[PDB]
Amino acid sequence: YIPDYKGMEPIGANIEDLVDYSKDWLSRARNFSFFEVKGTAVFECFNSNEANHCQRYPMSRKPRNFLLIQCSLITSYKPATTLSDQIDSRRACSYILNLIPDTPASYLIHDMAYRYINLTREDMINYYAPRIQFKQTQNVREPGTFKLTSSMLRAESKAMLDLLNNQIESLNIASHIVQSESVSLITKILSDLELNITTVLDKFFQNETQKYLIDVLKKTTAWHIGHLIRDITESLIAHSGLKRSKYWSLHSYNNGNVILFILPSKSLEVAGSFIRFITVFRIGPGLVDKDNLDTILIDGDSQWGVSKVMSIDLNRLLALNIAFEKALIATATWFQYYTEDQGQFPLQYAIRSVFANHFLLAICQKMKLCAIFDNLRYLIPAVTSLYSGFPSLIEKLFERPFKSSLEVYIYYNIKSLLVALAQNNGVYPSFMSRIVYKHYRSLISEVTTCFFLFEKGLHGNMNEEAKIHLETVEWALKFREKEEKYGESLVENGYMMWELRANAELAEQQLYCQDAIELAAIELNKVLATKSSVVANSILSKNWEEPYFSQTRNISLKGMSGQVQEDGHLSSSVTIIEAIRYLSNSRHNPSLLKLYEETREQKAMARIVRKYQRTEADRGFFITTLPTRCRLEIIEDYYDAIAKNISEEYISYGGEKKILAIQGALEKALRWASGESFIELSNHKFIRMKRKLMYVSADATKWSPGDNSAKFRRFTSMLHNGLPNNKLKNCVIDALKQVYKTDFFMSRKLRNYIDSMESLDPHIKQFLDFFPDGHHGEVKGNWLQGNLNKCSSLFGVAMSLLFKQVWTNLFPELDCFFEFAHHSDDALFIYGYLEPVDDGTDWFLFVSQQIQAGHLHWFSVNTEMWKSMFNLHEHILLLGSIKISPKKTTVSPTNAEFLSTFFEGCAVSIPFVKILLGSLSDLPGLGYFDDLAAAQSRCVKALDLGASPQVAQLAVALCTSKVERLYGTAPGMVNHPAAYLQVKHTDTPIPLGGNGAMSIMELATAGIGMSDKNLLKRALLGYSHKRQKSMLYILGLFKFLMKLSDETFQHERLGQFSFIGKVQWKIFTPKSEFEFADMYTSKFLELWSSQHVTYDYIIPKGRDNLLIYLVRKLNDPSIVTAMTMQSPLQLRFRMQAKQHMKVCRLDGEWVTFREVLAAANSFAENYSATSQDMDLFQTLTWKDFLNGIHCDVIPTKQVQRAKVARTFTVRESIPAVIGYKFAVTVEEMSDVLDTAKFPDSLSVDLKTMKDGVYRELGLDISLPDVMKRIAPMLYKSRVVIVQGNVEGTAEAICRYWLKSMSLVKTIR
RNA sequence: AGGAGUAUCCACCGCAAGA
RNA sequence: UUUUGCGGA
RNA sequence: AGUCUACUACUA
RNA sequence: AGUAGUAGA
RNA sequence: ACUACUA
Ligand SMILES: [Mg+2]
Repeated sequence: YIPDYKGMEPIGANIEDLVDYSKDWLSRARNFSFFEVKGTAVFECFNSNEANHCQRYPMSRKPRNFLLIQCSLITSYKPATTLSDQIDSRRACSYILNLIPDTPASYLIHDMAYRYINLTREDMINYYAPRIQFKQTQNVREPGTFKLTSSMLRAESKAMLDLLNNQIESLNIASHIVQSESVSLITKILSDLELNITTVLDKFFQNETQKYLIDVLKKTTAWHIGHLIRDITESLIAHSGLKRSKYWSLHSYNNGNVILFILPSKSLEVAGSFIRFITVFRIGPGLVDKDNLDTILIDGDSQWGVSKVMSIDLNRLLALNIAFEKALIATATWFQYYTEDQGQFPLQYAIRSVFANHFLLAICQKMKLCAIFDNLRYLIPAVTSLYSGFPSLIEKLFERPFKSSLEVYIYYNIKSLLVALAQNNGVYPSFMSRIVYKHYRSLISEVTTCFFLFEKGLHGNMNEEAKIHLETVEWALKFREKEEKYGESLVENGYMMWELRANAELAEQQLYCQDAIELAAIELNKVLATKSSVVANSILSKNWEEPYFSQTRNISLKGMSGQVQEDGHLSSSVTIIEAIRYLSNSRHNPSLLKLYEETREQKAMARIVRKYQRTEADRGFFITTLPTRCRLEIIEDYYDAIAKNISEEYISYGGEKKILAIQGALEKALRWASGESFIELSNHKFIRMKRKLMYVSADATKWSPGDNSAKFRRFTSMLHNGLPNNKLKNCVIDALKQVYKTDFFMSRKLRNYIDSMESLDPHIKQFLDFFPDGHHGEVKGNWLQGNLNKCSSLFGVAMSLLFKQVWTNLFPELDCFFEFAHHSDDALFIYGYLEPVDDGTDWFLFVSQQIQAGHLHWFSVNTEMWKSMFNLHEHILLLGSIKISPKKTTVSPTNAEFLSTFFEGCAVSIPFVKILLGSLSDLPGLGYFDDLAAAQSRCVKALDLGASPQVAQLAVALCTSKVERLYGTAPGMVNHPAAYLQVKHTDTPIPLGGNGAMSIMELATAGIGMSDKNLLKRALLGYSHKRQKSMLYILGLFKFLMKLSDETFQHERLGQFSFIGKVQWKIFTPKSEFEFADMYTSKFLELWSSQHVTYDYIIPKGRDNLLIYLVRKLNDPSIVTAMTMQSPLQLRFRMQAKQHMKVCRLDGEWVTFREVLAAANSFAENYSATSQDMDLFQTLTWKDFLNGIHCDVIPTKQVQRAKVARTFTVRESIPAVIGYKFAVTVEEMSDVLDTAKFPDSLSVDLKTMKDGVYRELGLDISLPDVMKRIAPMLYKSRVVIVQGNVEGTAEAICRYWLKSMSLVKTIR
């Protein structure tokens, strides 16, 4: 039953009125929103901003720090070993007890070194001892720490403690003294970092990346200093645990030259913590800025630079731990981009310099530098394009205090690069090296690489927790000023065309023209009414009568907001928690429409929370309560069903199929430009006009904040759908009316922050005055970011189509190709303008005749008519309250940017660096296989977006190395299988500490799971043809794995579970600490799950069962883990605990991975072939193409061309038929028919499961336990960036990858 | 002494004894 | 308010 | 630490 | 289907 | 929660 709500009634809008208004608008002269990019213009902007910047911030004489960890290296760095640490620590204490301290941060260092050196032999055993092999000492109370009482500190040493436990300024960048001294300092640091310290791919990578990047880089001090900072950060991470951070610690590296004195500090496990330490080092080539050193002690002409007490956040500490890995990935990406750009291998100097710059950026994890880089990814598109908002973007570049010599150096390099880029409008000077590029894609990829070298969240704890609110507040106030000025009815119901003509200031953001909105809906209807039947089928497909809280979105773990608490703030709860609350407080499971009926009068409460980004300004997103979610879900379902049917709307596309859609749009764009347009004169003369394209990489200034939800109300009421009634349309209009006003709550952090201030600044006072109650405030028309993405995107497409119709009406003589692609706010406008093919004596005469006849709008179309189209569009969109951004919107004849992917003509390029640098993120500590599979599969995505197979293989190697280093499993560590097993590392099953198929092409095409099967087959052949001991040992290892699994295939093919082998780690998952977890006793959940086995695969559609199902979900250990607010260190500690601690299940007891490996070795030594286990192996046994392929290296330089995106069908409802298999009850049957897309043929797809399993594994899935095991394997098309010549089939992509194994060489 | 900043923030919590 | 000793984050 | 759009792994 | 990771708006 | 042969 769809309710009867108010339906808005047509205004009778006529395109004639809008085309007449557009004629009047284009008749006059319009100031272009953008400025032409000229070298003189950019240089003058830089000079004027330099002159003005001296007054912005108080002058700074002393530059602040830029290096989080300072250290120097003169000899090759051997990475730390426990023996080397203790030898180097003793040597370093002997070194630095000779020096004479002067500063308190030198006396503390000397007094901690003297304490450490006075630790007994027993102290040195527990020191550097694993936690399981550690004892209390009364001087070494933790594995890597030692006590240091104040009783053991000099008078000045305790003064350093007093400073720690007891006014923004900018360097004068206008002066040449600072721009010389700061650049000279970094040029000395970078040059020191550049100093040299005294499968098919495995071969190709060895000759290409290793000989030309990882080897060239291997000798530099940047490489060894990166290893030294890995070991420093490993010590700091080891010191940041809850119990180890209370005490001090001394560690040393590079034969005692580098010493790390980790002071007591708050454990990084808890938030708002910093790992305070002092690093002392002999002054030499490296990350040293002697102006920012605490001391430089002298002894025998030797300089010992004592660094300041550097407090480092957990995010920054983990950044510095992967600083070498991030720098190496960035340099490999730059290396590949250089190879594609110039066709030549980068020179040694260029690679060393770019690695030094990348490593300095990875070390200097500063939000100031991160912000400047964030502005440079906007500045480079601005100063490269034809017209852009480069003056305003450069103004943004100077709205920052340059407080450190790196920011001054980075700014100076930015200024030089931007001025040089504006000279040409190919050639593209590099930001990190001297070599100039040829493709803008390489430069933009380079600067995005620099930007992504800064980890997300490098912002202030509360400085940027407040800044998210102000951006929302002002537009919630600008709306109020707009409402007061225009009457609160013009703003909400919308102004008419005659009002706009009378005022002409109404064409402003947050104000929408009613006639324009209706006409945009009409132009969208011109497409919709063609497929009205499909539109109606799509709308009624959505979950309108299907129950709420049965869709995964309404029961997910994503946070939502509850109600206003007694404190007055908005309660921060989980989506599932609110689902369970409403289900408990209701006697039935409501549908979407019924829940909207019951929850339409509540207000759309909301709360904003920071999405921890790397942007200069953190973009916090809103969290909506349950009624707001149901309103927005009604609107988004309606406008996703409607939007899926039109092609110029892109948020409705699927993932990377948006890239294919925009690629096809651009292909048709240059297809139209491939021609000469003809204008028909009264004499019938055909003026020939050269068709040209202008790509506007449009960005919307404050799309969600500063818009009007009300524009959609007249949109929905006029957007036609094939539905007979207007019942659903009226419901959607009502929902849009209910999302007009929002209760914007500021976070508890911000409220306590403001409530902990002695005085309130005037701008803070203005910000707080927005909320009338201390916490709540009113937001009008500003639909929260991302909540109406579908609806707003479709509205933008409609307004662009309306402008297209208006332009067609205005100039029917000119055939102009028009292609708009709105995703949500990012948009790409291709405007086809007919430039006069000659000097234009005819064209100018024709335009003059048109103007004289009465078409005054033709003044606009003579010179550069694309400007006229963009102006008219920027206006039409403004009539729909859409402001194309003056800055971050760039027009260009050739280059375009959409969805953070850069197009050049027919070519596309997505920067895969983000995937590669993001592949070094946290891991699931499930186990060694789960962690190795996650690490190795994160780079396959990059291989798809453009990554070179080597650069992806190198990333896989780095990820695998990190994962091993957290799990032993490294050669010469503790859990290395080769120590206890009798096979090589490559010939070891992944569960038993195996690297597996490290090759990316196997992981890209086959999968990680197939490495165990690929091993089994590789064993089976060895035990089927040669009958050697190695493959028999491998089979014994696999059989031991199955013995651990305790699953039984019994008679060949006729058993209980399907297995390949696994190991069971001691996963400690606590009990749920949430409100709706004790409602039903866990025993009741046990009986309920054992009876209703169908619901393990389909969400129940009845409130009575759904309550029990959701209570069970709250008690799921994985779900409990996902909602306990853990930290990335406790995760790292948990992975590392699987090195020495009793974390593995062997037999019936918990043993270490050492003992599991030993038991596996014993079993595989004693294993004997039963001729039935071989039958099991045959069943358990895309890789055919990979093992049967070969390539020939032609002596010719590899050619590079346009890159496109193509689909990839690697493998040929899946989770609901199993529910029908166990469907025993009437309610379960109803739920399984509701969940199934086509319930009629359920058994038809069940018989395929019976036949498919019997064909492959020969198992009787009719048994309950058997079917549950085959479900995970039953459940298991991507989109890749290839070259233009490559075909869109599965094998062609692999052929291209094989051809791309080399980088400067050719492969046939 | 750091991190963050033309938004006041983080940089350790409790206990018992002694000065 | 400093320290010492004991625990927790 | 949200909404969509996905991709990749891993788990019943 | 659930989690983890990543990317885009 | 570490310190291996560290891609
Ligand atoms: Mg854009």
